[PDB]
Amino acid sequence: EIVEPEFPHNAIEPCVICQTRPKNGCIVHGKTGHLMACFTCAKKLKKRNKPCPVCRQPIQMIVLTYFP
Amino acid sequence: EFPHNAIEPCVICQTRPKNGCIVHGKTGHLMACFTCAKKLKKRNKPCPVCRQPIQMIVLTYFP
Ligand SMILES: [Cl-]
Ligand SMILES: [Zn+2]
Ligand SMILES: [Zn+2]
Ligand SMILES: [Zn+2]
Ligand SMILES: [Zn+2]
Repeated sequence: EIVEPEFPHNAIEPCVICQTRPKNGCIVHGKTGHLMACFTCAKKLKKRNKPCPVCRQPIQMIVLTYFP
Repeated sequence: EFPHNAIEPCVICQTRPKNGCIVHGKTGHLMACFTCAKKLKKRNKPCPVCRQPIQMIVLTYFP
């Protein structure tokens, strides 16, 4: 029963799809977003009309996310 | 270069995790918590980092 912690300890782990690139492709649906994939992989999900893998909501857009 | 900055606390309040992504155009700057970022959007203040107008706040999760 893995509940995510308060702070995003896994933010530095690689994209869960390609397993090499940083998590910078935020999958946005409504006012929430799941950030577990890189921009390239997340764009491919939307291009191929696939839903967000985590919550299964339709993907409205991918936001290229920076962490300044 | 992986986002180690993402694990630091909200730049504005220093006590909450960075889950308020500030969207502008097709990009987002994630450095503030949702509460602080929403206060900025409600007051039509710009992104703290790049000072561009805020399109929306995305409540962000790291699953
Ligand atoms: Cl300001
Ligand atoms: Zn990827
Ligand atoms: Zn989702
Ligand atoms: Zn804050
Ligand atoms: Zn910005």
